[PDB]
Amino acid sequence: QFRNRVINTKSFGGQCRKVFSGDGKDFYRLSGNVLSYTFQVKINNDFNYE
Amino acid sequence: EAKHCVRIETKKRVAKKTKVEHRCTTNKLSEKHEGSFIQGAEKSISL
Repeated sequence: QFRNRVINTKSFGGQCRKVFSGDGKDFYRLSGNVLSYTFQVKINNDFNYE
Repeated sequence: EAKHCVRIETKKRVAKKTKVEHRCTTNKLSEKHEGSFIQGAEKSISL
């Protein structure tokens, strides 16, 4: 299970680090220290009829 | 269908005596064996 908040994910460090989500068609502000955050999509589907 | 049907008769005279008999034993049988079995499967996988 995921437990409680350990890391501050929103310390912007005074940077204006915009990313355009592309997906979601909006701009989001990343924290100054996150190594990456990206929005390419994957989908997986499996059917088993029997 | 199976049948065994037999008729016997006899007269004898000396006084007279007679006997006559008929038997007919029979069988009929039918069996019907109707049956069906359909089966199937589908995998689908997409990425």
